[PDB]
Amino acid sequence: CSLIPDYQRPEAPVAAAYPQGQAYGQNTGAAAVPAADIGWREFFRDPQLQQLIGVALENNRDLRVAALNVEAFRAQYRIQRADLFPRIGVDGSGTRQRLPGDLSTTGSPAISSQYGVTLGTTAWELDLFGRLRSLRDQALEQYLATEQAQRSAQTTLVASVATAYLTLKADQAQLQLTKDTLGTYQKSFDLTQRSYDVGVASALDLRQAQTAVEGARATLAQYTRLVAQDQNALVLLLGSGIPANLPQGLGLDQTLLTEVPAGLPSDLLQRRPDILEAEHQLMAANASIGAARAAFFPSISLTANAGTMSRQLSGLFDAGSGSWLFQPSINLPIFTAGSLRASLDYAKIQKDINVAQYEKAIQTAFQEVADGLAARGTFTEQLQAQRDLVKASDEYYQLADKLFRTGVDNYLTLLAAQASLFTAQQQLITDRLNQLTSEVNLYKALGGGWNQQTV
Amino acid sequence: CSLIPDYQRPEAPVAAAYPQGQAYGQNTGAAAVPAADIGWREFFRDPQLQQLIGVALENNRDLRVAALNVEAFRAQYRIQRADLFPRIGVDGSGTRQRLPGDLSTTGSPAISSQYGVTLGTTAWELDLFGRLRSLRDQALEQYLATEQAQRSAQTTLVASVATAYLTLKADQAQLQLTKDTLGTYQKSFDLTQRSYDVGVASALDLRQAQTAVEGARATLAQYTRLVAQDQNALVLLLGSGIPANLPQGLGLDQTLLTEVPAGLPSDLLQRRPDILEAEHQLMAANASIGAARAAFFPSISLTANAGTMSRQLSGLFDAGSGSWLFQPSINLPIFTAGSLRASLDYAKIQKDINVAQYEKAIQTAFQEVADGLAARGTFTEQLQAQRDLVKASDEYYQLADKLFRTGVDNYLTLLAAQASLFTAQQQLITDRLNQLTSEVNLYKALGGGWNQQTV
Amino acid sequence: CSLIPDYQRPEAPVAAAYPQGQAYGQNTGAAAVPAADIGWREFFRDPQLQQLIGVALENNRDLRVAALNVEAFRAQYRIQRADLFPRIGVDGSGTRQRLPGDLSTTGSPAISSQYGVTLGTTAWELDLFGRLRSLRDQALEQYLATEQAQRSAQTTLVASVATAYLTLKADQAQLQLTKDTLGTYQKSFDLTQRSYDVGVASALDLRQAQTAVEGARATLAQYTRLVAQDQNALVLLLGSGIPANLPQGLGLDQTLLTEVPAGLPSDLLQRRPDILEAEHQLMAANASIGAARAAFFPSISLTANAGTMSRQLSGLFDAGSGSWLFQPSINLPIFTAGSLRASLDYAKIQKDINVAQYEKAIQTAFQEVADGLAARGTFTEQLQAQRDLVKASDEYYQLADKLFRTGVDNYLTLLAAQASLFTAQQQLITDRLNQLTSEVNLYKALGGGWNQQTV
Ligand SMILES: CCCCCCCCO[C@@H]1O[C@H](CO)[C@@H](O)[C@H](O)[C@H]1O
Ligand SMILES: CCCCCCCCO[C@@H]1O[C@H](CO)[C@@H](O)[C@H](O)[C@H]1O
Ligand SMILES: CCCCCCCCO[C@@H]1O[C@H](CO)[C@@H](O)[C@H](O)[C@H]1O
Ligand SMILES: CCCCCCCCO[C@@H]1O[C@H](CO)[C@@H](O)[C@H](O)[C@H]1O
Ligand SMILES: CCCCCCCCO[C@@H]1O[C@H](CO)[C@@H](O)[C@H](O)[C@H]1O
Ligand SMILES: CCCCCCCCO[C@@H]1O[C@H](CO)[C@@H](O)[C@H](O)[C@H]1O
Ligand SMILES: CCCCCCCCO[C@@H]1O[C@H](CO)[C@@H](O)[C@H](O)[C@H]1O
Ligand SMILES: CCCCCCCCO[C@@H]1O[C@H](CO)[C@@H](O)[C@H](O)[C@H]1O
Ligand SMILES: CCCCCCCCO[C@@H]1O[C@H](CO)[C@@H](O)[C@H](O)[C@H]1O
Ligand SMILES: CCCCCCCCO[C@@H]1O[C@H](CO)[C@@H](O)[C@H](O)[C@H]1O
Ligand SMILES: CCCCCCCCO[C@@H]1O[C@H](CO)[C@@H](O)[C@H](O)[C@H]1O
Ligand SMILES: CCCCCCCCO[C@@H]1O[C@H](CO)[C@@H](O)[C@H](O)[C@H]1O
Ligand SMILES: CCCCCCCCO[C@@H]1O[C@H](CO)[C@@H](O)[C@H](O)[C@H]1O
Ligand SMILES: CCCCCCCCO[C@@H]1O[C@H](CO)[C@@H](O)[C@H](O)[C@H]1O
Ligand SMILES: CCCCCCCCO[C@@H]1O[C@H](CO)[C@@H](O)[C@H](O)[C@H]1O
Ligand SMILES: CCCCCCCCO[C@@H]1O[C@H](CO)[C@@H](O)[C@H](O)[C@H]1O
Ligand SMILES: CCCCCCCCO[C@@H]1O[C@H](CO)[C@@H](O)[C@H](O)[C@H]1O
Ligand SMILES: CCCCCCCCO[C@@H]1O[C@H](CO)[C@@H](O)[C@H](O)[C@H]1O
Ligand SMILES: CCCCCCCCO[C@@H]1O[C@H](CO)[C@@H](O)[C@H](O)[C@H]1O
Ligand SMILES: CCCCCCCCO[C@@H]1O[C@H](CO)[C@@H](O)[C@H](O)[C@H]1O
Ligand SMILES: CCCCCCCCO[C@@H]1O[C@H](CO)[C@@H](O)[C@H](O)[C@H]1O
Ligand SMILES: CCCCCCCCO[C@@H]1O[C@H](CO)[C@@H](O)[C@H](O)[C@H]1O
Ligand SMILES: CCCCCCCCO[C@@H]1O[C@H](CO)[C@@H](O)[C@H](O)[C@H]1O
Ligand SMILES: CCCCCCCCO[C@@H]1O[C@H](CO)[C@@H](O)[C@H](O)[C@H]1O
Ligand SMILES: *C(=O)CCCCCCCCCCCCCCC
Ligand SMILES: *C(=O)CCCCCCCCCCCCCCC
Ligand SMILES: *C(=O)CCCCCCCCCCCCCCC
Repeated sequence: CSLIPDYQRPEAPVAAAYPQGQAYGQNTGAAAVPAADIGWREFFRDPQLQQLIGVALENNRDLRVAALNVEAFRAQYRIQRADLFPRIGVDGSGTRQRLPGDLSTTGSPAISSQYGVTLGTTAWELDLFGRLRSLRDQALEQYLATEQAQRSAQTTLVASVATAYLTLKADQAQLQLTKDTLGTYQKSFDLTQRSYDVGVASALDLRQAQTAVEGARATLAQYTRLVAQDQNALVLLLGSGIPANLPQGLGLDQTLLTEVPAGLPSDLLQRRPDILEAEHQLMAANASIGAARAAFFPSISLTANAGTMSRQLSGLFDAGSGSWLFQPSINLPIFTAGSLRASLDYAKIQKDINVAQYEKAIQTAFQEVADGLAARGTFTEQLQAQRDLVKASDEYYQLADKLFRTGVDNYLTLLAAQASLFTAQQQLITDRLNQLTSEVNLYKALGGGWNQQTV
Repeated sequence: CSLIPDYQRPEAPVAAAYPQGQAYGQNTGAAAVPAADIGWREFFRDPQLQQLIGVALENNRDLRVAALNVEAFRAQYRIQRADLFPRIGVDGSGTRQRLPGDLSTTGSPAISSQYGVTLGTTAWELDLFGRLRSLRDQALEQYLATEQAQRSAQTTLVASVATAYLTLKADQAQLQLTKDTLGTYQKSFDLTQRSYDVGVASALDLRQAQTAVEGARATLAQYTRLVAQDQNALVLLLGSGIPANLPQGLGLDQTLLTEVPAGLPSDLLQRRPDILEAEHQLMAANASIGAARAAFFPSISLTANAGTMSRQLSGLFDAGSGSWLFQPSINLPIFTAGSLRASLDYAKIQKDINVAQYEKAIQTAFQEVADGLAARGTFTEQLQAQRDLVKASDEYYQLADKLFRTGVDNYLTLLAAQASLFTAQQQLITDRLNQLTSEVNLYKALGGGWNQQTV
Repeated sequence: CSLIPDYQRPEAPVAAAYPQGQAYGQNTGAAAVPAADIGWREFFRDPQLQQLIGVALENNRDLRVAALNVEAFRAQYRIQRADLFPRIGVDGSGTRQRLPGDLSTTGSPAISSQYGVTLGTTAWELDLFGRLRSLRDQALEQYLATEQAQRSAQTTLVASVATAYLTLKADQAQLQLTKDTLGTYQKSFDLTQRSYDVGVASALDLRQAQTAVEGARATLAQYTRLVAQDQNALVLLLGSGIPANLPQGLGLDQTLLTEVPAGLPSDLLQRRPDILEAEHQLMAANASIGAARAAFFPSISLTANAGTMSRQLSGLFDAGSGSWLFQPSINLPIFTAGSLRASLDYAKIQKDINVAQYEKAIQTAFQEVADGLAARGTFTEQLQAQRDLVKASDEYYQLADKLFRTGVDNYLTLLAAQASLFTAQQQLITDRLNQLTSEVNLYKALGGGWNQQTV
């Protein structure tokens, strides 16, 4: 029989609904198709990104280690499941000993000999009180936990590839913007040099143009480096080189992601892989309490073989030399100086530790999803404000330029307007990147992209 | 007897006093009430923060795992302490075997049978040279180490909750400042629109006001997000929701912390929990050398039972069927092909590793405390300078505004002054946050807040 | 015999050459003296840095733990290598038991006794199918892996000490620059106060000078703190205090590093320590497959002693009381309910996991080296651009100042020029630091500085 305690899922120590406030929209509530069911093929619209995610799914080495781990823990479960059954082997044994007279059978010193070849089992533990089965069930729960760990690793890898691709694309946009602004500054500096060679443009205007040109050159080199390093990061995350015939990707100003629902927090318990990993770890910890308990009950062992035995090696397998052995044992502990009780306390404390860690997994998932929702409820406003700021700075630069052709202004206000426009556009690229990254992380936290197509 | 080497605490490989220089004040020297004795109820003046720290102390799941760990290592010590005593059980044994004629007692093939029920101990190791006791003492030292680990986890959690609360408060202040500055910019933009509709204000002034308004709007959205995310972070660190009836908190411009003393570096050895954890780990490593050594001396074992035995099952417990067994053993190793010596080398290298790790713990604590002191000796000057900068920028903005009502200046100098004032105030909030965080981390490094009230 | 599979190094899952693009120079190809052979005494020209690296090599505690680890894994290999040979000990045994009549030799209840002192081995496993040798070879491969781990730790420590020294030096330069700019601002503010007391300088100019002075004061305090904290970081990385009589160091504007070659990616396989660590881990995983396999073949055991035995304690060691025992065993498993097969699957999956982790080590090294090359191919351009920007801002400030002595400009353009110059110089210091750090990390990734002199 089995001494495992009944397993009861701990209550989620999180609020019943995601936090509401100035940064949060209205709670959508229960979703018909939850985020974890929305495949990454549908969440990510960019087909090049989809083919890259597929390349990573099939070539990233960390995900490969995760899948191998599932296989190893399945082996371990299988090793524990086998230990229930008697191990049956062939045993060849010989014994040849000299013995002094007071211990020999003859009364004088003697050389005795004995030989046997038997088929049987030694010290087989008859799982009467479920110790071995408890250990099997803990192995099984740790294996299910490893499976959930693989699914979590995949969601992590998907989000990592998306973020690497988006970061490379954003830095490529920054590089292009810097190229355009450097070309503008270089044209302006050459015109100002020609106007200074004729005594019209002052040295002040020329030096300010030169500062603008050098600053743009330095930022150009910086973003050139960042673009190459983002390529390297993406190649590492893919586990393979970038394919040559990739489909056409979408630019940052397109709709790149599907707006995934928030759902209820409780959905996480059933749909977020690392929470299910935590829960299977807890169910294993619980399973091991059965073993700790079974130790106090009687242990039943059996040693049994059948085969041939003889005093002479020449008499083996020979008619009239058959032998067999049946040897049962029971052991009931009485006194261990508190050992068995301390072992059971250990088992119980382990269950408690796993309870705390499952609860902490739930709280961490809640915090990550609430942070994603606070980012969803504010990046739209911040991006509208940043688009309006880019527009207003462009209007101001165009007005200063239309005033410049009629003189009036000096060659400082125009450079200031251009610098502010460049900074505003860099910040707009960065903000778009941050909004896309927050949305990807929210998809991951809700249940991620374990599915390729939507279930 | 016991072969554990004498334990001698390694010398602290740090300077005798904290580093002195331009960033450090004068060394206060030995403190009457050291930082580790100052309770977190006294260190933190904000009563809302105190109630939040209490909520975290009773609901954070990592601290719960730490406390459970102390209990598990205590179980393990108890399991090792029991192994000294003989395990006494009841043993039921049966043996029924067929044997060929040349091996049977009758000279022809025979079925013999034997049964016994005894009370006794099997293979009990008489701890003569202290092997088992060495292992017990290593278990005990690892348990004391786990206790110190819990205390370190609590200090870490206290500092983390303080820093989360201060970060939420600072970002709320940034949000309020941004609201005020956005309202000012919006009033100014509406007045400039009305002045432009009558041909008085130029399009340049209007576009610059619009850029200011959009920038403030974007920063407003950003800080709105940060405030919500800081709330989420704090809720995760509490392990529970924020309580509704919290006392009134103190604002950032108040005195939030007590200035804790620096003390001597040596104080750390006796008062910083992770150093004591390291030292108990080392004392355990040392304890295990006793076991490694005891292996070379004789091992003494005893098997002893008393009970009933009989050739027939029907003859058990029956008068004249009593039996008893006394079976001692000594084993002295002679040749192991260097095994035992390599085992002892392993034990000794482990002691050495723990020595290095205790020393590294001391050096790390010294570096953290010296960094806290370098922050204490400079944040005051930086905060004075930043207050003076905010004041000077406010004077400049007020003078530009008092000049604006009489025309003279354009609608660009005023916006520049307002932008500089806003940036200076943001930096002042950030600097106050950094000073408070550095002070909290210094309290943690010195010995933290294991005590609630001052001892 | 041995059932270990043949070991075949996995193909490098990286491109045949480092990535080429706008941020990368032309591939130098195979180097005559590869980076891993260039000693850190030659790579780092600053002799003070060399003496500091030596101090860290001999006093850093993490590197000490790494070296101790090599010694511990060597002990473990030695413990496994010994297990091949029979453990020979002296065995003292006694047995005194009462037995009921139906089981005694006399037919009535009897007390029998037996004593022996023998020299021999018990249950010695004759490594016929290489199980023990397989475990030895896995121990040996894990030891070689630990050796490579030490070398990687040293390269890491060297790069960490270089980066700590360069960061301290850069922040000291920032502190000196801030001191100079604060002195300039203070002189200018005092002159403006004297010019305002006579009604010449406006309050606007005075307030703007005061803002500049306070900003410089705050930045001064910040960099003062950073310098002290960098000192603390360096002291922690050294494991010892800074020596007093250090040689003269080189300034940031000097040539501090030797430009190390890139070489081929394949060079990493043979020259980067953590890849060789990964490979030895894989060779160990492979080695353990031999043990998993050997389990299925017959196990051969021997128990053999020679000594004295007697029915009376007084008859030991006595002429005619010699005895000896020769007891061989063979065990061939037949049925284990899939256990042995699951054990072999486990071994094989472990080999596969180590394959994936070695491949991932190769890909990570490639990405780190490609990032170092993308930094090498762009920091030169960015630093030229930043020097030109500092020069142009200095020209602009000098022209504005030469115009100021003849009045014309107000006391705002000069402060703006000074602020831009200060920011440009800070960014130039930061860029030089980043270029030096990237070059150090590239040296580490290529093979680091395991050698002191060049091999
Ligand atoms: C003589 C051998 C009998 C050994 C007892 C076997 C105990 C069987 O145990 C059963 O095995 C199944 C899979 O193995 C599982 O489905 C059951 O849950 C499990 O209880
Ligand atoms: C025919 C042998 C019966 C074995 C005793 C009970 C073992 C229970 O074990 C079950 O035995 C089944 C076959 O009997 C197998 O198909 C199952 O895999 C196994 O779980
Ligand atoms: C007649 C009494 C028979 C005793 C046989 C079983 C004794 C079990 O002992 C009990 O086992 C429990 C585990 O489930 C533990 O919780 C208890 O602490 C332990 O006392
Ligand atoms: C591993 C199984 C070992 C037990 C196999 C023995 C099967 C039954 O044992 C039989 O019992 C009879 C009388 O009791 C004898 O006459 C037979 O010789 C004997 O084989
Ligand atoms: C020449 C090398 C071969 C060595 C033979 C080893 C086998 C030893 O032979 C032994 O000798 C005994 C006599 O004392 C015989 O009675 C035994 O039957 C036999 O086991
Ligand atoms: C290494 C394992 C091989 C198995 C041994 C073959 C089985 C031996 O076979 C036996 O040999 C005896 C002669 O000694 C004969 O008396 C038996 O009839 C015969 O069955
Ligand atoms: C046959 C089993 C014997 C059980 C022996 C003692 C069981 C618990 O031990 C108790 O703990 C006390 C601690 O002071 C000891 O003094 C006593 O042995 C006993 O009262
Ligand atoms: C066979 C009896 C030998 C002497 C009995 C020693 C019993 C030791 O006493 C043990 O002390 C522990 C606390 O220290 C308790 O937890 C154990 O229950 C108790 O049995
Ligand atoms: C017959 C059982 C005797 C076993 C030897 C017991 C060894 C006792 O050992 C003692 O036990 C105490 C707590 O357990 C400790 O206070 C002592 O430091 C320890 O030496
Ligand atoms: C009464 C049994 C004596 C046991 C032999 C020495 C065991 C020493 O052990 C001690 O025994 C004490 C009771 O004697 C217990 O109170 C202690 O917990 C225990 O440490
Ligand atoms: C007459 C000689 C008696 C030998 C019995 C003990 C032999 C101990 O042997 C010694 O034990 C020490 C551990 O303390 C080790 O340091 C030594 O290397 C080992 O040789
Ligand atoms: C676990 C303890 C087992 C030993 C208990 C036996 C107690 C003493 O043993 C006694 O010795 C006497 C002569 O030597 C005999 O007359 C007694 O029958 C016998 O019980
Ligand atoms: C009908 C199902 C019950 C099976 C009974 C199993 C007990 C076997 O009974 C055995 O048989 C022997 C004869 O060879 C007896 O002499 C033994 O006393 C007995 O152990
Ligand atoms: C399962 C454990 C139960 C313990 C068995 C009860 C003890 C048996 O009791 C014994 O039974 C004998 C008859 O066979 C009698 O001769 C003995 O007098 C009686 O004490
Ligand atoms: C009874 C114990 C026997 C001890 C056997 C050898 C002890 C150490 O072994 C030594 O190492 C040498 C290595 O070349 C071997 O040649 C020799 O066996 C021996 O000199
Ligand atoms: C019983 C003797 C069997 C042959 C003796 C083999 C002894 C192996 O020699 C061993 O080699 C090691 C170095 O390799 C040494 O560290 C060991 O001390 C030495 O004993
Ligand atoms: C009687 C003792 C014999 C035990 C078998 C020893 C197996 C020897 O094994 C050999 O030992 C050497 C170092 O130990 C290695 O160089 C060899 O690779 C290894 O195969
Ligand atoms: C002289 C004892 C021979 C031991 C049997 C083969 C053991 C092989 O082992 C080798 O033995 C050599 C000495 O013989 C040692 O020098 C080597 O260290 C050892 O690897
Ligand atoms: C006459 C048949 C002799 C069987 C003795 C060895 C049986 C080995 O068995 C085989 O060992 C291999 C390991 O190398 C495994 O891959 C196989 O799965 C296993 O079946
Ligand atoms: C650990 C080694 C134990 C075996 C040592 C015994 C050496 C050889 O054994 C010899 O065999 C002869 C006949 O076979 C007898 O006359 C001798 O008395 C006996 O010593
Ligand atoms: C006075 C304290 C010393 C106790 C002596 C313990 C040794 C017990 O002495 C035993 O008694 C037997 C008689 O039954 C003798 O025949 C045995 O030779 C002897 O082992
Ligand atoms: C504790 C180990 C000490 C070893 C015991 C010394 C060896 C004993 O020596 C033996 O003593 C016998 C008397 O009993 C004599 O007959 C033997 O001649 C003598 O060799
Ligand atoms: C002497 C070794 C006995 C081998 C026993 C069975 C070996 C594999 O077991 C098989 O698996 C099936 C699962 O349904 C079981 O029904 C059967 O026992 C068997 O066909
Ligand atoms: C001695 C035979 C007792 C009954 C045989 C039970 C065999 C259990 O069957 C086992 O089931 C596993 C799948 O579940 C397979 O992987 C094993 O190969 C198979 O042997
Ligand atoms: C689940 O609750 C378990 C039920 C109780 C079973 C008790 C144990 C009986 C089996 C013992 C048979 C072993 C024979 C040994 C002969 C000396
Ligand atoms: C501490 O220094 C230990 C002191 C030395 C004690 C030596 C061992 C004596 C005990 C042996 C008794 C076992 C009897 C076995 C009978 C064959
Ligand atoms: C490598 O391929 C192994 C070769 C095959 C050797 C087979 C095993 C023979 C040794 C057995 C000797 C033990 C004697 C036991 C007596 C009953």
